[PDB]
Amino acid sequence: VNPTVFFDIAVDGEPLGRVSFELFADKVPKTAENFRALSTGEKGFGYKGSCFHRIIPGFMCQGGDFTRHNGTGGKSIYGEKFEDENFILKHTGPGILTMANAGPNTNGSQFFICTAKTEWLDGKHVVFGKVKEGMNIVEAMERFGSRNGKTSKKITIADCGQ
Repeated sequence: VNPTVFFDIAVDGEPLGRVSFELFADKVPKTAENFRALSTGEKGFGYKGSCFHRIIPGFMCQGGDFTRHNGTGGKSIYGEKFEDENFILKHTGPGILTMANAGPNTNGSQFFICTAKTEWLDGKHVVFGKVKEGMNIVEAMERFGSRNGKTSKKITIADCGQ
């Protein structure tokens, strides 16, 4: 019933493998739809070609800034940053997909793939999906991260879709 999307991940342009995600459209439909549509490219823009610009071991891989590629950009499919949809789902472990934001009600297009149980985000970040296949690839990505998230290689979404 929930939709599934994928990213093909590359490291300095060399394929690392495919990560797939379940999006929890049954609980956070607006937030799921935003990520789903950015993954397909159906609105004419989205995640294909973007990078994970901040990777912090023990915490997350952060991506989704497909406009400035550095955390300062990103945009939703709604024409404006959108509200926190709900906090029904919690940060229960590695593989959780949750929105990155600039505080309450500032969701754009950036997200974390959690690499640990990140319970310190509960009630502040909207959980909207989880890794289905390819968690080992996310663990491999995490190894290219460092203290404040600087990545040692360019980690990109070479392709993506539903």
